[PDB]
Amino acid sequence: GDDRELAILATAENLLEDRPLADISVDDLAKGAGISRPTFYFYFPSKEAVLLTLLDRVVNQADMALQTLAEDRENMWRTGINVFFETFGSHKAVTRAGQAARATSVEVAELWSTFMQKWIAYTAAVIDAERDRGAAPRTLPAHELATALNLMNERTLFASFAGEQPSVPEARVLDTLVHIWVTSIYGE
Amino acid sequence: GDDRELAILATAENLLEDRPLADISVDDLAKGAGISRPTFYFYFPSKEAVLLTLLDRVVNQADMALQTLAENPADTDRENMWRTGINVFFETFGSHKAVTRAGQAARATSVEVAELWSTFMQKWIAYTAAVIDAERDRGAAPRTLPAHELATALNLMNERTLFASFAGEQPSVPEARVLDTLVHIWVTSIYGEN
Ligand SMILES: CC(C)CCC(=O)N1CCC(c2nc(-c3cccs3)no2)CC1
Ligand SMILES: CC(C)CCC(=O)N1CCC(c2nc(-c3cccs3)no2)CC1
Repeated sequence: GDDRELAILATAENLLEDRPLADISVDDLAKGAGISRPTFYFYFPSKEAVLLTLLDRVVNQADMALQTLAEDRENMWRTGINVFFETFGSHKAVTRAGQAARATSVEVAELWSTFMQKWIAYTAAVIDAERDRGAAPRTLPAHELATALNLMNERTLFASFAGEQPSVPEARVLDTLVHIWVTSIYGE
Repeated sequence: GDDRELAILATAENLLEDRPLADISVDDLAKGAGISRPTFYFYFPSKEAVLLTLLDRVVNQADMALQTLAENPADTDRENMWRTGINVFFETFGSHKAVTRAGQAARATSVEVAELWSTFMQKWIAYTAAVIDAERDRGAAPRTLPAHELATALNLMNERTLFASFAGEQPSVPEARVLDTLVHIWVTSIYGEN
């Protein structure tokens, strides 16, 4: 029933650890899920739709975790960046394949865009509240500062996870981001 | 002869303004450059090699311009020094948006493009780190993060942020605000004690 959908998703994430989406066939996903190819087509219209569902789940998991946190200043930001570091860090294969699919899937590009706008708006609201209580100085427009900081974390977190040359080592990427966020949000 | 190569490059950059590489054929590039298809193949093995060459020229132009800046005293306050350096990339890539966009896309599918980008990123990060170290050495910047790791995150920020702005991504910093936004983050993060 639903456990069949879940088996297809788990198979896909498992195979994506090994190869790109280009080198995984519906036949591949059907076999690992223990179903036939036409049964697979009952649950998903394409291998692309499988990835989109995985990414949606990972992105919603980071988002929910950030809402949970939301509901010292350096430590507050570190805890928030850490939600993304851990969530996407725990699903590296999906992260890497989802980021690649942005260039070829409008639904993936729109999903990413929607959540980026949400995370940027949350970041700017917190900066504004810090400015309101007199802990942060009124320097750049908060939304513009939030946008560049979130774009930084996207590129840098994901370069690290994929082992890009160049990238910050994964064991140093959290301290690196937190320094840049704290000095740029609080720095006069 | 060489003017044929340059006409093929100019044709490709022009067509990239309106359509992606996938919607440009070799026939299109030959037609715009005033040559036949087999003549095109004399100059380039593929439409991919044309783009790789365009990107190589753009990336080398930014790089030569950063070298020119670096070799001057250029005496200026610290914020102004970083602004002038970020401005080289803002102007150079900003002047070739279609090539920048297509070349960033082609990183996914071309090992030669991926390796080109990677080579210059490492060079620009190393120059940034060396400048941060010299600043630390003279006592203008505090010793906070490892200079190379700070340099890496800052350059990766500029790559994603400049290129999101150029492409009009949602979300992105408006192109008229992006220079000021980057310079603020570089200055506070390089000089900020906290
Ligand atoms: C763009 C993704 C890959 C990374 C997103 C990221 O690193 N963030 C986005 C929002 C963040 C934020 N945290 C908060 C906090 C509120 C209360 C504790 S953290 N508000 O916004 C932290 C950094
Ligand atoms: C990854 C590309 C798009 C980043 C380009 C970038 O904005 N840079 C790279 C290096 C830059 C740098 N400037 C300098 C200067 C030396 C003397 C005046 S500026 N050293 O490193 C400034 C920012």
